[PDB]
Amino acid sequence: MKYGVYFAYWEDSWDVDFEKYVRKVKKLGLDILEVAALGLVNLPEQKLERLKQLAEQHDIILTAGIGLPKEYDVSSTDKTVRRNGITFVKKVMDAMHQAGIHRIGGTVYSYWPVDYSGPFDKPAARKHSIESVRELAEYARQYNITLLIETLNRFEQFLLNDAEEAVAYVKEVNKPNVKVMLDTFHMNIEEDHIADAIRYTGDHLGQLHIGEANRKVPGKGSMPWTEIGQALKDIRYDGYVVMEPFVKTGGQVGRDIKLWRDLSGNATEEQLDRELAESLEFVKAAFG
Repeated sequence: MKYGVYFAYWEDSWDVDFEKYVRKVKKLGLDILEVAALGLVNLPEQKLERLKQLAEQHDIILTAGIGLPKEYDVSSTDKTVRRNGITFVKKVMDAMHQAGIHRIGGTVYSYWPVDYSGPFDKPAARKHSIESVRELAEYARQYNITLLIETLNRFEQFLLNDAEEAVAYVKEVNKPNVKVMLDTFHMNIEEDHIADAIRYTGDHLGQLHIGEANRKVPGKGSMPWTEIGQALKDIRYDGYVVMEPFVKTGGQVGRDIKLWRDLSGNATEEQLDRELAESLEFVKAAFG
């Protein structure tokens, strides 16, 4: 298994420089850095190449996270919006290729965060989503890119809220480079039992995001880490485990995560480094 962290752990916005995090993640003994697709898509070619070279130099695997905004809703019944979203994701994949990034995960199949103030049509959004994802899966092939379909809690999305819906959705898409991404934060809200959801997903599981129920670093909460560790052994998961802790309130990241109090005790960059190092040791012990 390979362990990583989302750069956003340390930041207040999605669109920042990533180069610093490649060295840092290697220093901390991690295998993977996950960066925001948003911070790649208009990055100059010079900087996409520099990022690729830094990852090679440090032997770090780079992955990309995305939440498509309303304007790029690939699940929209509005054809103009749908096509705008597809074009935007193709552009994201063009940039991914130059940075040497092969995996894109998150809400790449609809928009995030969902706005429930207006009405929606789950059935119609779903079939548009599947056709959009098949087309993006086909475009991805030329770059050996894999799409990771994130299962989200009801408050952030309406399409895929549990492992059952996500597995059914991905089976129907029926593409080898389209897999399910599970997330302890989201599973904690929607599943009867977190370990059983992982077991159910089995061969469909392309990536696991991990954090506590309130998105603190593993070890600070009551997530059943040993059971999760056992479930991953049960499906012989040899894939990527990416820590996705959010403990900072006030920024664009704070607002989109909806964190309205500090959970870091005003932790400095250095303090967040040490806690993540301890968290990683804890998770690896918990996973054997």
